[PDB]
Amino acid sequence: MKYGVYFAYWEDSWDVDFEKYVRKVKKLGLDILEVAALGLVNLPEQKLERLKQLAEQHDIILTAGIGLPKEYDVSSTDKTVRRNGITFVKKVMDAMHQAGIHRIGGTVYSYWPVDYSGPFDKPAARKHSIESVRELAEYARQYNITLLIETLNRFEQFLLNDAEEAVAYVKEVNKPNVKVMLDTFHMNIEEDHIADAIRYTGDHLGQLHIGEANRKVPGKGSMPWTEIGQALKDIRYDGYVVMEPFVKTGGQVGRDIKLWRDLSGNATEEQLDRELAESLEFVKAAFG
Repeated sequence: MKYGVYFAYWEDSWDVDFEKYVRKVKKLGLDILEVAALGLVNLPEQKLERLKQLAEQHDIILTAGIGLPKEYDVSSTDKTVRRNGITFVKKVMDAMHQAGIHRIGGTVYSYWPVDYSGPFDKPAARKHSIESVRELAEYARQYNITLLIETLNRFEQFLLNDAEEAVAYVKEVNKPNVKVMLDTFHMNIEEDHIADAIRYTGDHLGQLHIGEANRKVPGKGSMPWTEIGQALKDIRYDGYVVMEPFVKTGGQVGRDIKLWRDLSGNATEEQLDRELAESLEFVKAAFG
């Protein structure tokens, strides 16, 4: 298994420089850095190449996270919006290729965060989503890119809220480079039992995001880490485990995560480094 962290752990916005995090993640003994697709898509070619070279130099695997905004809703019944979203994701994949990034995960199949103030049509959004994802899966092939379909809690999305819906959705898409991404934060809200959801997903599981129920670093909460560790052994998961802790309130990241109090005790960059190092040791012990 390979362990990583989302750069956003340390930041207040999605669109920042990533180069610093490649060295840092290697220093901390991690295998993977996950960066925001948003911070790649208009990055100059010079900087996409520099990022690729830094990852090679440090032997770090780079992955990309995305939440498509309303304007790029690939699940929209509005054809103009749908096509705008597809074009935007193709552009994201063009940039991914130059940075040497092969995996894109998150809400790449609809928009995030969902706005429930207006009405929606789950059935119609779903079939548009599947056709959009098949087309993006086909475009991805030329770059050996894999799409990771994130299962989200009801408050952030309406399409895929549990492992059952996500597995059914991905089976129907029926593409080898389209897999399910599970997330302890989201599973904690929607599943009867977190370990059983992982077991159910089995061969469909392309990536696991991990954090506590309130998105603190593993070890600070009551997530059943040993059971999760056992479930991953049960499906012989040899894939990527990416820590996705959010403990900072006030920024664009704070607002989109909806964190309205500090959970870091005003932790400095250095303090967040040490806690993540301890968290990683804890998770690896918990996973054997």
